[PDB]
Amino acid sequence: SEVRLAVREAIHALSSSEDGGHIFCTLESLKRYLALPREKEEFASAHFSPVLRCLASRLSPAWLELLPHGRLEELWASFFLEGPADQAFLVLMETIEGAAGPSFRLMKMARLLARFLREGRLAVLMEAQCRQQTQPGFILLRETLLGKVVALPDHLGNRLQQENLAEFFPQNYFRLLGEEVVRVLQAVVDSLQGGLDSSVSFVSQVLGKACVHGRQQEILGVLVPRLAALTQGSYLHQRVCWRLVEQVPDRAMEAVLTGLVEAALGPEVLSRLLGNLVVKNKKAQFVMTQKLLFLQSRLTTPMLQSLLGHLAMDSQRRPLLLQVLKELLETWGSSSAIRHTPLPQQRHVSKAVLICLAQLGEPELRDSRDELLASMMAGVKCRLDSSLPPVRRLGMIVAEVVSARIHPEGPPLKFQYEEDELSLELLALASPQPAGDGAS
Amino acid sequence: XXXXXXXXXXXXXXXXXXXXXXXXXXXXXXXXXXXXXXXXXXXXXXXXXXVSSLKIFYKTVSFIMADEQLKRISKVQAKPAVEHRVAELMVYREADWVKKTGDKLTILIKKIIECVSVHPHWKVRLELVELVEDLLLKCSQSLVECAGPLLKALVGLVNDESPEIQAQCNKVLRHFADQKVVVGNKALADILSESLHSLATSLPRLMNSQDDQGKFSTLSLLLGYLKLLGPKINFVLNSVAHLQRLSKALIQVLESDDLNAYFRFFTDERIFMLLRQVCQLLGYYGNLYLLVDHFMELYHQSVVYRKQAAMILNELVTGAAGVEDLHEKHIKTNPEELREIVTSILEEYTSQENWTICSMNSNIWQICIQLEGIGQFAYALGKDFCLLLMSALYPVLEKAGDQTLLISQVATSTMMDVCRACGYDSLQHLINQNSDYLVNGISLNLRHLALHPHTPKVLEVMLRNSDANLLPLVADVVQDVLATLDQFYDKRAASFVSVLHALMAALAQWFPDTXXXXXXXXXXXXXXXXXXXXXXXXXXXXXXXXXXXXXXXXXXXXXXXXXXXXXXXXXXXXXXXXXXXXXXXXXXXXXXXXXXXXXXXXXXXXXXXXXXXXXXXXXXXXXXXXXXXXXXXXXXXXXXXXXXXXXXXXXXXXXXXXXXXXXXXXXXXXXXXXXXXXXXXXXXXXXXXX
Repeated sequence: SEVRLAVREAIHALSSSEDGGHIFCTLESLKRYLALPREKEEFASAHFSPVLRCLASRLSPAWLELLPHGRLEELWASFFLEGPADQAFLVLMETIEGAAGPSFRLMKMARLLARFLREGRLAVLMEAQCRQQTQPGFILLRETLLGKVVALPDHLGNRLQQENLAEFFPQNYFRLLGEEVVRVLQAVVDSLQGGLDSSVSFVSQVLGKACVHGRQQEILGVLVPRLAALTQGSYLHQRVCWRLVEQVPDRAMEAVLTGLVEAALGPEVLSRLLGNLVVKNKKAQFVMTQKLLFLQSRLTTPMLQSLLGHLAMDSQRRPLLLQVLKELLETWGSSSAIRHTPLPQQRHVSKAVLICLAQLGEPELRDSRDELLASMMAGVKCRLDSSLPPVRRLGMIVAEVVSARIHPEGPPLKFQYEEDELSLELLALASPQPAGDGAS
Repeated sequence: XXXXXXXXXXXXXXXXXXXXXXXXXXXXXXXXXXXXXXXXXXXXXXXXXXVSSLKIFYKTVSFIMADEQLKRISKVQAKPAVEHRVAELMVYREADWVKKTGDKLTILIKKIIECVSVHPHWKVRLELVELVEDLLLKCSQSLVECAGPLLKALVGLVNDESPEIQAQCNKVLRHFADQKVVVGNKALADILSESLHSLATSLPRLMNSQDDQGKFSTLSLLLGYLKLLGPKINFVLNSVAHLQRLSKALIQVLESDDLNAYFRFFTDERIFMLLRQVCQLLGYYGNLYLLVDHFMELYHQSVVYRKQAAMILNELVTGAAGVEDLHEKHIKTNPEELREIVTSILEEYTSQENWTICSMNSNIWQICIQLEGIGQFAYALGKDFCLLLMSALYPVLEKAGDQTLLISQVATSTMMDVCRACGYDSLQHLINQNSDYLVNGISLNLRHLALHPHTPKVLEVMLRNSDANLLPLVADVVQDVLATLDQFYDKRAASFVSVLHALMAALAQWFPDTXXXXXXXXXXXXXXXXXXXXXXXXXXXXXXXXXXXXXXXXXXXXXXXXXXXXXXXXXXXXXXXXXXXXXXXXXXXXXXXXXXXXXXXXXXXXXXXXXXXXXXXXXXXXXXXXXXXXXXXXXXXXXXXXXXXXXXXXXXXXXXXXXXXXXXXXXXXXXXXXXXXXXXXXXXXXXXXX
């Protein structure tokens, strides 16, 4: 209670310096008590930031020598290295923004912040089981936490900034971030005290901004550790990783999925990590996966290979594969009907049609097949239009493919004897390997 | 013998109708004669036309013979034939309807008939009769088995919603297009309509780049054509070329004002066009996710394409609400998906909107359209806006600020909207509803989120507030707010906020109140402390207001308060500083002899100011406000004089100074009206009773 006055007295002593003994005693005493937390919260920030400012920006490079008995800088740091969780990082960032000089404590400030990160970087994540707060605060906190790299040399970018950032500028910092989210994930996993998802939610909000600017560092150096820490009977690990990939802020939901499928090992492990519902529970993910199917293509030879592979894998129990087949074929009939997209997307949706055509074995092989066959042949007839044979080429090859997997009896064999030897089926650009792929 | 030939033809048709062979096909030859004859009521007899293979061969002959038929229709389009229009139209209708069943290779005849129909499309509403005819013509044609020319025909069958009287016929026809005349499950008409709509949505970059009211024709064609595809647009949306072209088009049309419950901007100078456009974007309620996503993209893309996309998104969600009706065998969206979409769009809007004068009013347009968007979101999503109250409360409430008319008007409208949609009853009352959220939010903002101008939110929540029954909770935070720019007290955006909150608390405690005592005590304390600043008359204003409110039971606080205050004032006061004199007049509320001696020193100092109107009237009203027992100041005023005249402290001060008989001031110098000087009269009259 009365310590608040000491607090005043602290900032009094702190503002009435040159009294080496008094300041040493008051600072070491305050550190000693750095159960009621309310006044400890006002101390945790509303005394923390003033002492931080006035002891880092106000005092000249002579305080450290006022009492050089190896304790002044010690207590200086031990104020900012541990203690109150959140406001430390905040005031540190705000200062290093404001405190932008050539060098007064600049290098020492960097040493402070680094040595904080290096040991105990969680410091916020584990203490995320909070009730609720203001949203622009979250905004500033997370944006800083995820833009620190670029934020640093803005205030001072030079040879000194270079030697500061010639070992970990990128390629080590996000490596830290990834390591730390690994640690905190596994921590909240093995906790099993009370199901938080709060640290999970916060680190997902992290993953959000990380993905939307950081391009590809965390994918492998997360999933391979996630693969490992999930492969066992990992009830808590699997469930927490599910809830982590799930509640990713729907704002992006796309860079997350793009990276998560791009560098992933294979269809089985991708299907193991996401979750049976993560594609059939968050409709935004429906839209992401099947817009990647329809709209765009990124690498698509191994990439969409794996993506549709996981589509089928997950659909080991999802009767959603037939619906996506029908929609795919309908889009094929429309694109063959309407002034079409350029050839890249054409080959793209072609390969997609093939790979999804892999899975089969069911009733209804009466009418969907009729509409597909008729539309495709009627288009491919005139598709060349004395314009560009490749387009025509495309159709005829899927002709064989559809012939292979529409009703394998009778007339298709005639195709095998007519539209496979004297029907321009000679080029080897990308005809043979996808043809073989057609056999699932 | 013109009457003879007339009666002969008439009685011949009559004998036919009284009576009704391969060679009867030569009958059509006379129909050729009947096709270009004197034409009193000629074509009537033709009506004798109508396992029907005999009818089929007759129809072969009639397909060969419809040449003169179409020729006569074009003649009606050129020559008068002002009534035979319906005749020939029904003739062609019956003929072309008589044959599409089976075993009808007829591809040559098909192409010939398509040519003929394209020619006949040259008829459009000569009068009520021509429109009425073409209506049933399209009705019967499009309902036929299968062809490929109707791509043109059906087009005009949708744009026929522009007539003067027969509009009900076209509407009821489009109604009829439900299960028989379908977009439905006949891919041919669908793909032909898609091919049309593609060139359509590739033209509007140019079509609206010309004079007015001709664009309305094209946009109306567009809106109707979409109305055709009520459901089943995902069958044409899914193609990426479609979405790309349509989006890129619409981005340029919308980019000259707007109103509340959408209007476009430069180069769209008519308003009904804008209502039709917002009705056509609202037309999209087939699928949501694709649309909202592809348009959030266009928002994130650049700066010059933002406001357009914002207005788009507003129109799209409002359409997703649901107010007319289309083909009513389809399905509608879901409330939870609505929740997802609204959460996303609102989060992006809020986080993106918190801040070259051209660019300044550009940002003004940005924040305005985003506020209006929030309003529409409340309007459509009226009920389920309860899970996300605070997410909409905080942003615009903090935004309810500098721009009173535009920004704060749209704000107020949005808040009363969320009230009337969620039952919150006079948005001021919403502060009396859930408030601890606001309390803790403002607190933690000012406590950690320091470096950001969260200045006026406290003003909105305490000066424009409701009854102060919640200040007893706010007090400590108020106290904290007091200490806010009083612990470090080195920040411009914090000292300005301190002065602001000072004015606000002063006004509130003035009105709301009439605890508060010590509140005002520390208030005046900090205010007077900071008063030593530069260009801070707000300190004087707050001082005056508080002091006015602080004089009910101010036993000793006010005493030493005013002591130190007037001390610093005399230290400083040496042009609107007379407001402090008004504060002194406010001090005149309960001033005493201490204030008397203070005013005496004040008059002694002001004597240094010469005897030299605006300032004369200011000092006059200052003296006349209280005139606290002027004795030496009596002579000072004594050594035009409206105030000093109106003093009237006695009948001896100015009266002696009223012996001038001068030119100008003498007119008012002798203006004594009443004497009332009978004191000694009654004093002695006390000796006439007892």
